[PDB]
Amino acid sequence: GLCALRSELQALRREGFSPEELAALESELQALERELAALRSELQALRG
Amino acid sequence: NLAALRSELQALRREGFSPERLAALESRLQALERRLAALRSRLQALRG
Repeated sequence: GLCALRSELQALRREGFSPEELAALESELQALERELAALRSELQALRG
Repeated sequence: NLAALRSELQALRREGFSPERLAALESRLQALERRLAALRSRLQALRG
C-alpha cells in the first residue's frame, strides 16, 4: 500500500541507495501522496 | 486506504452531490492506482 512503499524507500535509503539512484522513485511517490491529499481535500470541499 | 476513499466517493454520489466532480475524482483515483502499482513494481525489481 502507499504506506508500505513509503517504508520501502526509507529502507532502501537505510541500505545505502543514494538520492541520484532513488530520485525518480522518490519524486513519483511524493507526487502520489500529494495527489491523494488533493483528492481528500476535493471531497471535503464537496461536503462543505 | 484507497478502498475507504472509493467508499466516500460512492457515498457522496448516493447523497446527490455533483455527479460530474465525482466522476472526475473517480477517474483520477483510477489513474493514481495505476501509477501506484507501477511504482510498487519498480521497487520490487530492486529487491531491497
